[PDB]
Amino acid sequence: RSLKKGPFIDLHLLKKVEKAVESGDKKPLRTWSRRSTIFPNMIGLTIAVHNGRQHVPVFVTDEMVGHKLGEFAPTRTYR
Amino acid sequence: ARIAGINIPDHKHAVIALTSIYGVGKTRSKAILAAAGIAEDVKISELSEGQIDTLRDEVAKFVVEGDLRREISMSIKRLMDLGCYRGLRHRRGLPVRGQRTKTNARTRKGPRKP
Amino acid sequence: AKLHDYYKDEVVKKLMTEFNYNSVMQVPRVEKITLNMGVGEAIADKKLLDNAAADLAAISGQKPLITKARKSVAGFKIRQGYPIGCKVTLRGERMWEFFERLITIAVPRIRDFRGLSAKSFDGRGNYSMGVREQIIFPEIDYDKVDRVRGLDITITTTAKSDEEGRALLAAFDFPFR
Amino acid sequence: QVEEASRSGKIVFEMEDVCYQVNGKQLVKDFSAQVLRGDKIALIGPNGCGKTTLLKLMLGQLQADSGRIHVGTKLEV
Amino acid sequence: MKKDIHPKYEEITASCSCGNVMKIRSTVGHDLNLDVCSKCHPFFTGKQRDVATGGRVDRFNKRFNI
RNA sequence: UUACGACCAGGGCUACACACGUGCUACAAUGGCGCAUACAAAGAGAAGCGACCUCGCGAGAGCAAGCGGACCUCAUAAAGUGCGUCGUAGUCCGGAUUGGAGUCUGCAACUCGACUCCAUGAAGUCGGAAUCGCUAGUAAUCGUGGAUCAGAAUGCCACGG
RNA sequence: UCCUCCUAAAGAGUAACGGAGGAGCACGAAGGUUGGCUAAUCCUGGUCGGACAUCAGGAGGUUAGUGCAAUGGCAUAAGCC
Ligand SMILES: Nc1ncnc2c1ncn2[C@@H]1O[C@H](COP(=O)(O)OP(=O)(O)OP(=O)(O)O)[C@@H](O)[C@H]1O
Ligand SMILES: [Mg+2]
Ligand SMILES: [Mg+2]
Ligand SMILES: [Mg+2]
Ligand SMILES: [Mg+2]
Ligand SMILES: [Mg+2]
Ligand SMILES: [Mg+2]
Ligand SMILES: [Mg+2]
Ligand SMILES: [Mg+2]
Ligand SMILES: [Mg+2]
Ligand SMILES: [Mg+2]
Ligand SMILES: [Mg+2]
Ligand SMILES: [Mg+2]
Ligand SMILES: [Mg+2]
Repeated sequence: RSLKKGPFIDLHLLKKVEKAVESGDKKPLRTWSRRSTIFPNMIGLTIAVHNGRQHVPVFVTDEMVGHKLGEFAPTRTYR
Repeated sequence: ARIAGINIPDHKHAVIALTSIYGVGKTRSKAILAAAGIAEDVKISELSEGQIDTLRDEVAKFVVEGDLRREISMSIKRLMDLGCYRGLRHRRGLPVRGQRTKTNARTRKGPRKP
Repeated sequence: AKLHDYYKDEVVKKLMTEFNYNSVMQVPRVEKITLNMGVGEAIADKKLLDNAAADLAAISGQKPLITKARKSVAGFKIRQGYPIGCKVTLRGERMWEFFERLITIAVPRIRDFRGLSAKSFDGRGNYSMGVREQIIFPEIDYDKVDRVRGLDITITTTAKSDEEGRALLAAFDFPFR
Repeated sequence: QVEEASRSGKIVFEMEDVCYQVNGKQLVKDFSAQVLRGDKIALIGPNGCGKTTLLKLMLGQLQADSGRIHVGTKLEV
Repeated sequence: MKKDIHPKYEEITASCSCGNVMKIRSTVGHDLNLDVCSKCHPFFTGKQRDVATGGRVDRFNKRFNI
């Protein structure tokens, strides 16, 4: 959907992803970049994604590797 | 006149009776008939039984009526369990392709309610 | 028929050697194929049973026996004596002759076929089955039809328990999942 | 009070070139007519002129000698 | 049998489209040159082809070429 | 007026039991789909318009001349006409809604873009009380263009048949 | 006025403005015979189809039925065809 070559992701994220494998399981990653996708070497890592006011947590599974962090955090509330 | 699921429609041109299959439109029908070499104008009720064979052989190389629904229903089921935005709209019955919700979107909801 | 001549010597030996049977009768035998549909909605029209009865008669070459309401039930809005379904019980060659055509030229026309369910057993080694559509048989024209009538087929066997009931059908190439 | 049902197809009966004749005399000779939805038609004429048999052709009770009849598509007669 | 209250019993030739010549007795009153039979059983090819839903990483790998 | 000002990132203005306004596509045969074939006006273009060629089923991708423009590009106009199929069906009408693949603009397309391919094929079979526009190249119908603009029109402003 | 049960004291009968319900009919088959048959209810399995419809096999053994009350009966059926 983005484009054939070069899926587009963030810098400060991926650098902070490659350390959470260096230092294993730790505190949830408070992150804001909903515009970055997910990657295979991310599984087992909880990312506290910004919904707009706060940091809803996740627990990434395999199938969420071709997607972006954003849709895993609903923006508004209802009923 | 029996094809993958069923060919009820006889008495009609071949490029249209073939569209009754769940998985063949006006376009795939041309490709199938061109692959077989049957003139598009033929009427199924006059097609020879040696050519209906050639008709059946084609739809075996394309996902068709039967397994397509399990392919689709699982994909929707996969997203629904995922809790994504695409999943969470399916579980509630709301538009998923970024359409309006203030006034329109009667296809997804249904008739009105006071 | 064309399946009985097979069973009398082959399926016997495929089970006598399997289940450790010293007698040609400790092995089970399949004795009848009951078959019926409950039309149910014939309250609106009797033609919904007059024409439906000709469907079992068009599958089994036997005129069906209409069944009736055993006890009045208020919820379904029926009382005793309504004709609410036809029934056919097959025995002998017509049992085997129909048994041949069902597992050969009727099963492979089920829409969305992914094997045959195996857990549908009643603790004594009997099989029950549904089809959800009657056009899967080569005796329905698609032009004499007005509804989507289904069936219930209950193979009734003399096996003493379920776990060998599979063996009786498996030895006939029954597409168990 | 009547029991209305879903609307039938826009064409109820269509018969053209239909010509049915009893042994002696002709009852209908080369008919060509159409009956549309919501059209109210009165058959009138003399005695024994084929009014009852004309309806029989429409419902297919007895077969036309020629010309063919096509019936509506969601009819509840 | 109760002497002609049952419909006809015609011996028909189940002539399958891909060989598999057969022979039966049915209440059709008409022959049939039909499609697949139990010998031409698509019970296994579609059984193993059930492995088509699952995995998302494997699709990513081809899509990744940067 | 050490915050009713200033900077940053994420979200919202795109919600949804419903009600109203204005428009678009239609419910088909004065038509839909195919094949070849016609007759215009007006306008825009330099971190722009983009040939020809090649490749891609298609959006388009590569190379790439020309034009500050009566010079070159957008620019193939569509209704029309000639032949063929459809024979009144929820249809070869309807093109909504969902599932896959993709192309681009843009640091970034999930919340929230447009377009393309394959598939799917929903209401809808002329609309209650009631109400609107219009007097001649007008009404009705057909396409074209422009501004805003990186991308984004069923609107607006123009132009012809 | 007539029928059934209790009071009514283990034969019959036995009262009260004592305690509870019914009848004023129906049926040319719902009668006579000759054949044949056996329910309720729950569990398990099965298309729609469900708490309850039709179907299959298990437990159970008359807890069912009887043209209409209650009592007594009824499988040799007095029930069903
Ligand atoms: N079964 C039959 N066999 C032979 N002739 C018949 C039959 N039925 C009708 N006819 C003849 O067909 C003709 C038309 O008969 P039909 O019943 O259609 O009459 P009709 O036009 O309806 O008249 P009417 O108003 O007198 O009933 C008559 O000549 C009649 O005698
Ligand atoms: Mg706004
Ligand atoms: Mg928008
Ligand atoms: Mg179309
Ligand atoms: Mg399409
Ligand atoms: Mg509808
Ligand atoms: Mg219509
Ligand atoms: Mg723009
Ligand atoms: Mg512009
Ligand atoms: Mg006494
Ligand atoms: Mg005494
Ligand atoms: Mg009696
Ligand atoms: Mg007796
Ligand atoms: Mg008696």
